[PDB]
Amino acid sequence: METLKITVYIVVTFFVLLFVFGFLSG
Amino acid sequence: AMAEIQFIRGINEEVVPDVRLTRARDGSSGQAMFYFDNPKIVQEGNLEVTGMYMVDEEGEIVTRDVNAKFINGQPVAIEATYTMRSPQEWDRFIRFMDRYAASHGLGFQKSE
Amino acid sequence: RGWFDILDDWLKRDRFVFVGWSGILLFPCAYLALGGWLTGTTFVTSWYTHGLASSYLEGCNFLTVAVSTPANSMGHSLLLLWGPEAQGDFTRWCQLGGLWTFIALHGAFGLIGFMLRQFEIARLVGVRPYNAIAFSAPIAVFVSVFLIYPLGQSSWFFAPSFGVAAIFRFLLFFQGFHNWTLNPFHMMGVAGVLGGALLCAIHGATVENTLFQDGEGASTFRAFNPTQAEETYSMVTANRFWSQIFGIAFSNKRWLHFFMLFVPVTGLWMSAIGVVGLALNLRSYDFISQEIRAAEDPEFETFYTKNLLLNEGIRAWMAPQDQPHENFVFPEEVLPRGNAL
Amino acid sequence: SANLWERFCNWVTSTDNRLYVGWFGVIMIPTLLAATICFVIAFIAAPPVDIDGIREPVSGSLLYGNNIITGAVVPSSNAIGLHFYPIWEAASLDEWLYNGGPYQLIIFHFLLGASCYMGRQWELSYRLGMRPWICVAYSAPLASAFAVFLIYPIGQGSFSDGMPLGISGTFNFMIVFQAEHNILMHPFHQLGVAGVFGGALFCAMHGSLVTSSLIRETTETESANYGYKFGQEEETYNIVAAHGYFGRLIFQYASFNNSRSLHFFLAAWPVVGVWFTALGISTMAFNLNGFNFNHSVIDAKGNVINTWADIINRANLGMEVMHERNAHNFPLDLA
Amino acid sequence: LLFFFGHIWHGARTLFRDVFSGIDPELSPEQVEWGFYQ
Amino acid sequence: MEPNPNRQPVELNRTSLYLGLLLILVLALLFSSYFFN
Amino acid sequence: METITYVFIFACIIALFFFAIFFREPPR
Amino acid sequence: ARRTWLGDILRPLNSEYGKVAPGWGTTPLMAVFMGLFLVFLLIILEIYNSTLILDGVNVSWKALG
Amino acid sequence: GLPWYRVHTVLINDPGRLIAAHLMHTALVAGWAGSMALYELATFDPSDPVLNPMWRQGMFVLPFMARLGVTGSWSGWSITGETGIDPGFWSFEGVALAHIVLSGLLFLAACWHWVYWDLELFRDPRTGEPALDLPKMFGIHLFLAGLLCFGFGAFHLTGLFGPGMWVSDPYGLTGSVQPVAPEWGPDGFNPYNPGGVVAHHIAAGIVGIIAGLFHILVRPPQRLYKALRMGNIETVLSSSIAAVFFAAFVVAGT
Amino acid sequence: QEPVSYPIFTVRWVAVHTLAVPTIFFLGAIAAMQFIQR
Amino acid sequence: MEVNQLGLIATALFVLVPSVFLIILYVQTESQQK
Amino acid sequence: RPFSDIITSVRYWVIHSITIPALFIAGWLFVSTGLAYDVFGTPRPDSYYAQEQRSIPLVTDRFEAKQQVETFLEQLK
Ligand code: CLA
Ligand code: CLA
Ligand code: CLA
Ligand code: CLA
Ligand code: CLA
Ligand code: CLA
Ligand SMILES: C=Cc1c(C)c2cc3nc(c4c5[nH]c(cc6nc(cc1[nH]2)C(C)=C6CC)c(C)c5C(=O)[C@@H]4C(=O)OC)[C@@H](CCC(=O)OC/C=C(\C)CCC[C@@H](C)CCC[C@H](C)CCCC(C)C)[C@@H]3C
Ligand SMILES: CCCCCCCCCCCCCCCCCC(=O)OC[C@H](CO[C@@H]1O[C@H](CO)[C@H](O)[C@H](O)[C@H]1O)OC(=O)CCCCCCCCCCCCCCCCC
Ligand SMILES: CC1=C(/C=C/C(C)=C/C=C/C(C)=C/C=C/C=C(C)/C=C/C=C(C)/C=C/C2=C(C)CCCC2(C)C)C(C)(C)CCC1
Ligand SMILES: CC1=C(/C=C/C(C)=C/C=C/C(C)=C/C=C/C=C(C)/C=C/C=C(C)/C=C/C2=C(C)CCCC2(C)C)C(C)(C)CCC1
Ligand SMILES: CC1=C(/C=C/C(C)=C/C=C/C(C)=C/C=C/C=C(C)/C=C/C=C(C)/C=C/C2=C(C)CCCC2(C)C)C(C)(C)CCC1
Ligand SMILES: [Cl-]
Ligand SMILES: [Fe+3]
Ligand SMILES: [Mn+2]
Repeated sequence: METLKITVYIVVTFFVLLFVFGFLSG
Repeated sequence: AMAEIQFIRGINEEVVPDVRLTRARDGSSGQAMFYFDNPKIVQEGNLEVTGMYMVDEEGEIVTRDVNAKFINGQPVAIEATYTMRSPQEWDRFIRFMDRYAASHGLGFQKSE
Repeated sequence: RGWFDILDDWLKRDRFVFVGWSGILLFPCAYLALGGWLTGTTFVTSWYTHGLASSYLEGCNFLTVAVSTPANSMGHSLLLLWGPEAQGDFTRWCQLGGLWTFIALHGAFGLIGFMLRQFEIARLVGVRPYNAIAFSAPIAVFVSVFLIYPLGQSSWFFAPSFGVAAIFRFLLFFQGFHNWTLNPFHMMGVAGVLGGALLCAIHGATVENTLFQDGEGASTFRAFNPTQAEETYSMVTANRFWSQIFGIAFSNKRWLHFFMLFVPVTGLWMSAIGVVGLALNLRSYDFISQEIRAAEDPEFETFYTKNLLLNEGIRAWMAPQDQPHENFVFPEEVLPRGNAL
Repeated sequence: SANLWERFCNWVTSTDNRLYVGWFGVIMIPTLLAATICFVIAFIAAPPVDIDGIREPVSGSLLYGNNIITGAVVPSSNAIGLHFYPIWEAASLDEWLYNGGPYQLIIFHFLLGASCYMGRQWELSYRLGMRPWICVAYSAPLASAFAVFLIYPIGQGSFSDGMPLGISGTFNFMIVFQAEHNILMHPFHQLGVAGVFGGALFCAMHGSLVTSSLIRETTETESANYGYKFGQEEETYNIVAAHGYFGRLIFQYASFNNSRSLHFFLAAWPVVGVWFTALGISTMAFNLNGFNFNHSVIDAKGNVINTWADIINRANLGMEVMHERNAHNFPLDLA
Repeated sequence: LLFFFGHIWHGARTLFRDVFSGIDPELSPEQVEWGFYQ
Repeated sequence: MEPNPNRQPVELNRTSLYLGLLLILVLALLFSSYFFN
Repeated sequence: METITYVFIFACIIALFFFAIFFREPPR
Repeated sequence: ARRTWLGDILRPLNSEYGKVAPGWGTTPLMAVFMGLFLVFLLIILEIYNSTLILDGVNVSWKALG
Repeated sequence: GLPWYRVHTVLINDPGRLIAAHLMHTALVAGWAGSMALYELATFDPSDPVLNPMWRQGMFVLPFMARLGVTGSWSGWSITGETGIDPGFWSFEGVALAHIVLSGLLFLAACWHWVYWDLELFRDPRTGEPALDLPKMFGIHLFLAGLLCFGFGAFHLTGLFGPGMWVSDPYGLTGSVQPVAPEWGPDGFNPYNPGGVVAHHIAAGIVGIIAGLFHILVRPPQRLYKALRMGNIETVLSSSIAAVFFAAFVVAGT
Repeated sequence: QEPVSYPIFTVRWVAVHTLAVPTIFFLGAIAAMQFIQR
Repeated sequence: MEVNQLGLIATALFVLVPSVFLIILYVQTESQQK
Repeated sequence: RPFSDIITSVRYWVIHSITIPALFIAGWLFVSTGLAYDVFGTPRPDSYYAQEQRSIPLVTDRFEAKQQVETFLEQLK
């Protein structure tokens, strides 16, 4: 149940990282 | 001249159409399509089409059903149609057409 | 030529305002309809038909004036000035709500004259008259609410009055006594009207941003004002845009412009069908199954059951002064209240 | 072979695919997938939700004896307030579902997704070399989305006052909102209504005028694309009647005789209307209400003469006394 | 009420037959084409 | 006998079909709640 | 039997969505 | 087409098919019939709505029996 | 091709196929009436008409038969309140069987007119195109309507060769079908008086005979013809929808 | 076109003159209503 | 709660009858293409 | 004539600069001397009730409406 808390932090930072390392590659 | 086509009252058109005159079964009815290809009314002016006016010294005979053709936004040609349905209108039309075809030139063709 | 022909061609001159055969029905009727609203919302009272004040001479502002309806005892009366109620007295005629009918009937024939005007104008220029057909959605609404609905009620007193607060009242009235939000035909009206506003915004924006002549100067020399536009944008850039954003797009300009016509009109027509159904007080008020399930198990509770309690409230607390001719007196121990459940 | 980072970066930023996927899309897809999937499961089978903090829940699910017109996703309980309330903030799942967490999950995911949707519209327009500001038109529904799901709850201080996600839920919200803030007499909703009736009117008119004018259009079309000349014929004459009546006033109101402004006016009218009414609900969250006209007219003996606005205020009392169960002595309230 | 819309649509189609169609019914079918060219 | 010459084929394309089916299912979903009441 | 009808007709709408996007007419 | 025993009997009744009488013909007669009808409908409407009263007329379920 | 909402645009220039189509619709309507009558009869109960009348059992077509003179049943029951009568051939059941028989005949006759769609009569003898004579057609059909209006009033309503009509007392305690002689006074436009209805039918059938004779002998004026576009069968259609929706509002209201 | 002759009684003359005299009379009355003491 | 059989059949015919009309018209249109 | 030079002609000045105030002052006098309260039957600003009874007037008949409301007006109701 806090493994799920941990998991949600991990999997969403992963997506915003795709978005902004693509927006700087342009 | 003795015969003019105007779109606005007293504004002559210099660009001459070819006219296809088709005959509805034995002549007392028929219709003429006027074709102007790049006239001067599609490049300049803001005053409206109020109908195509065929004027001579028998009077004016006015007609509706004038269309435009556009290519990518530019109007390039005007098509108009006068549909007459009595022999009276037809001899009148032929008298007008006689005075027009003489005065802007030239021959008149027929095929059966 | 005969006098008829001379009259006919006088009426169809090119001039600033078009008179026409249709003009003869439109213009006097419109003037008298409109002008009656004005003269009445400035001077004419309703102290004798509802027990209210509703005009400027008495005190009121722009949102709270109205020309109000007749009393309930008048039945479905025409309310002629020469009728057997006024008897040729302009004062009583004003006092009995007689000019609500004047406004309503003259405005109805003004509507009729306008649609005929659209026909013969469109006949003159020789185009298809779709806009005359579109305009029968407003006629449907007008006649189903302002004429047919109280003709299913017992009097014109339950008709809406011409005024801002009076029709705000009509909204709350229908909410309370018919629960009009839960009627599928008004839902279809809401879908239609909102969809019209949706198409309107989307089309304007799409067209304004696919303009030709964004670079070198205008290679468009006409309009030709009666064409509206449609020449001034590229169908292919917009169609290509919306196929990727939304996954479907129009590829035919004529069908797009027909959809925009279909949507609000079928919308108004459906809500008209529903309200002519309310005129015989046949109401989709309740789901029978939900009522049974709530009776047998009283811990069941739904957003719907709340709406019913609220509407019970609207009726009970609004009735005595909205129907002051019934003489409702409710001792305060019989009214409904939250703290009493 | 082309270094998988560029294969990924090419495949995303491609304008050659069936549906565009953007850099905003990389955020739009999981948030919308969460919101949609949680909504389907919740509209069918969400357990009853205590929404007032009195331990009396409100049902909202098809399997619990509702139909779809009486169903809704029921907002979170009155004990939550503005608190963030994820799964791991509950110590078991059944108290999470009882407290109406699913609603909060849904509405946050949707709001994120909507902004990303607006963003992706701007991005494809930039990519195809189009003009921008189709998204500016789209900010009108986003604004009302914001007002009714985020701003109005923050002003009232709880996510239990937000609009339920349902049919009867939405109508219940409307009724209890009119009761306390009297919005019909608030001008910003009036500008909104004007925009919507006007939008429908101008939609109908534009459709009818164009659809009679057009005769035929044509373009040559090949085996995967469109042609070279988008051709159309339209009629180009008209009578002084319509020019003197309708034309003179649209050209005077545009303050331009160009008909370029027609579609411009077409876009602007509903959007602006809906902006102002979106302002209405926002400012009403801070307890600034619409008009009330009470005892506008009294006679000179000190007796009140009723107006058409007093009938409305009576119905406001009617709805309002039913919408407090809290005490008999509710003196001065909200907030 | 629905039949009222029916009247309006079908009256439209009667008075405007030549506008909904291309060819006025005041002419017979068309036979031999004459021109006029320069 | 001899053929009628006013006999004409009827056409219906796939996009119209999709709209029509969308119309059938969406009205059906709106009215099923009143058909069961 | 009622809940079944609701979810079935919805299932049909999303299948309609799928086909109208990935199996539409060619533009000719 | 075929010849029939009933077709040719009805043939005279369908062999005009477009003939007009010249001018306005009998239009004025139509007008005054149309005017009398307008008045007639107003009368029976106003009797029904009891803003026109005639003696020996009670617009009531009374006098059925 | 033809759109799905334009699949009856082929009878337009086809008199024979149109007569056949109209015949089909007539057949369906007659079939409907008959079968609905049987359905309601199988599910009716006249044991107690005083504490459960027929409009409480929700009978729709059964009152309409009772207004003009059916009042019995081949079972033997009456709705007057009586028990043990013989209404002859004409009971509720009788008219249902009659209607079903007429639907069958009409269905055969439609099929015939669609097979034999081309005959000398329907074609103009001057060019082989469909020709109608729309004024003469209105006159003849008007004369038939007038003949029927007059017969229905003078023989059935006054009960000179018919059963008459339903008469009542103002509080509905006892009503029955009886002969009713007309009323030509100013008390005949009182819709609470059956004599007015009979006088209307007598008088209006006579006006119909006269107008029907008129419209056979007189050709339309030139101006009205070319204005109102006569000879176009789609003119008759607009006009007839107008009359019909007027008539609808008046029946709903009364 | 539409050249000017147009004496005193014309269509546009009566159009401005059946919307002019009651509006200015009503502003004359709406004005005096403000200075009522009730 | 109540479960109408009549409601079941009412929805059933409301979604089956026009839809089969629609798909028949499509499937006989496509065979006119060759 | 057009409405683009219609209030620039000497005609506009010479007539309207006198008829406008005349009918405006007529519209003032209509309310200022209380004639409107008698023409449309508006009740005076302290004649909404009699002193006889404090009930509101409502006409409960349509063919005796005239003398009923005359009876209300008699007592200043
Ligand atoms: C020019 C258009 C026009 C039209 C179409 C109408 C129409 C109408 N007016 Mg009217 N009116 C007009 C101009 C017009 N008016 C003007 C300029 C004035 C001021 C003088 C009035 C003054 C006025 C008053 C004072 C009243 C109306 C009212 C009414 C109507 C209300 C409803 C009702 O009961 O009708 C009933 C039907 C009628 C009144 C129509 C009678 C029709 C006639 C005369 C037909 C005759 C045909 C022909 C000549 C007969 C030939 C016979 C011969 C061959 C033997 C009716 C719809 C009444 C109203 O609002 O009541 C609520 C009312 O009291 N109007
Ligand atoms: C008489 C008619 C009438 C009319 C025309 C209106 C009109 C309006 N009212 Mg209403 N109202 C009325 C009577 C009326 N009202 C009455 C009588 C009451 C009193 C009970 C109210 C109470 C009322 C309230 C309380 C509210 C309104 C609001 C609104 C408006 C807001 C703008 C809008 O449309 O946002 C529509 C709003 C949206 C949020 C829609 C956009 C949704 C998004 C972005 C969805 C996109 C994703 C989608 C679901 C996925 C699609 C997928 C699919 C294609 C596959 C609109 C102006 C609302 C407002 O101002 O909102 C800000 C609001 O709060 N009204
Ligand atoms: C929130 C969204 C919303 C929306 C989008 C709508 C939308 C609609 N509602 Mg509404 N409604 C809502 C919520 C909503 N409602 C709620 C929550 C309530 C509370 C119960 C209501 C209560 C309600 C009622 C009570 C009614 C509607 C009706 C309608 C519709 C009828 C069409 C119309 O606008 O006619 C509006 C009016 C017209 C079209 C007539 C206009 C006529 C003209 C031509 C006026 C011209 C005047 C001009 C000055 C003349 C100039 C002359 C000069 C040139 C000489 C429309 C579909 C109406 C309906 O169903 O009618 C069938 C109706 O009676 N609704
Ligand atoms: C009174 C008799 C009547 C007659 C003889 C016609 C005949 C015609 N109409 Mg019309 N129509 C009528 C009434 C009538 N209509 C009414 C009352 C309305 C208003 C609601 C319309 C609205 C209308 C429009 C708007 C159009 C037509 C068109 C057509 C013609 C095209 C071919 C066709 O039949 O399509 C046949 C098929 C359909 C129109 C669709 C049928 C499927 C539907 C929607 C109904 C399903 C069954 C129904 C609900 C069962 C109950 C019926 C009830 C009476 C018992 C045909 C000439 C079209 C036309 O002129 O084409 C040239 C066109 O565009 N009609
Ligand atoms: C790009 C896609 C995307 C995005 C942007 C989000 C964003 C969000 N999700 Mg999420 N989600 C996604 C995909 C996504 N999700 C997918 C695919 C799944 C399935 C696995 C989920 C499952 C999911 C669950 C189960 C929940 C959310 C919730 C939420 C948020 C709700 C708003 C809120 O109140 O935040 C408040 C939060 C903040 C203001 C800050 C968040 C801080 C972050 C993300 C990281 C914390 C880092 C940590 C402290 C240090 C490093 C730790 C190390 C182990 C890495 C958060 C913003 C929650 C929600 O709505 O609850 C009601 C919730 O419970 N999401
Ligand atoms: C001896 C001469 C004579 C007499 C005594 C009568 C007597 C009668 N005629 Mg008449 N009539 C005659 C000769 C005569 N006629 C002749 C020679 C003609 C010309 C051929 C006519 C033309 C004629 C017509 C056209 C009509 C009658 C009708 C009637 C009456 C029908 C009974 C009824 O229900 O009326 C009560 C009904 C009325 C008084 C109708 C009033 C008109 C309107 C439009 C009412 C609509 C009300 C409302 C708006 C609808 C709301 C609906 C909403 C709630 C949903 C009355 C008995 C009327 C009828 O059919 O009635 C059913 C009708 O409209 N007659
Ligand atoms: C309340 C909403 C609403 C209003 C106010 C309205 C108003 C109008 N619509 C018109 C047209 C249209 N409306 C259309 C579609 C629609 N109209 C809709 C909704 C409305 N439409 C909707 C939703 C649609 C979409 C389907 C079309 C397609 C047209 C037009 O083509 C037409 C136009 O010209 O637009 C520019 C104009 C007709 C002008 C005219 O000559 O009237 C003549 C009317 C007369 C003489 C009498 C009207 C009735 C009277 C006297 C009584 C009503 C009450 C009074 C006005 C008193 C004041 C009332 C208070 C409540 C303020 C007018 C501006
Ligand atoms: C009485 C017992 C017997 C009954 C038996 C018969 C049953 C009746 C069957 C027929 C029923 C009518 C058919 C209607 C469907 C077909 C429509 C159609 O083909 O249109 C297409 C038709 C004709 O379209 C024409 O098609 C032609 C080729 O056939 C060409 O392509 C023409 O160019 C094109 O114009 O147009 C219309 O009908 C216009 C209106 C279309 C309405 C669609 C509405 C939008 C989609 C649904 C709503 C989605 C929004 C929902 C929002 C929900 C939010 C919760
Ligand atoms: C009823 C009747 C009648 C008739 C009458 C009439 C027709 C009347 C008219 C009336 C009118 C017709 C009136 C008018 C009015 C007006 C008004 C009411 C106005 C208002 C105002 C305005 C519009 C403006 C405003 C403004 C603005 C806009 C801006 C700023 C400034 C100001 C504020 C000033 C008769 C005889 C038959 C008899 C019987 C009854
Ligand atoms: C849904 C609906 C509707 C509609 C419906 C319909 C439209 C129906 C129809 C129905 C019908 C329409 C039916 C009918 C039936 C019929 C029948 C039942 C018949 C039968 C017959 C027979 C069987 C015959 C036989 C024969 C022959 C052929 C020959 C010789 C003789 C005999 C008799 C043997 C309405 C709108 C109302 C409303 C809403 C809902
Ligand atoms: C050979 C052939 C065929 C067949 C044919 C047939 C055999 C038919 C039939 C048909 C029919 C089968 C018809 C019928 C007709 C008639 C009728 C249908 C009549 C009836 C009558 C009645 C009903 C009357 C009544 C009345 C009146 C009107 C008036 C007064 C008195 C009374 C009431 C008595 C077909 C198609 C397959 C094709 C192939 C070949
Ligand atoms: Cl509540
Ligand atoms: Fe457009
Ligand atoms: Mn609250």
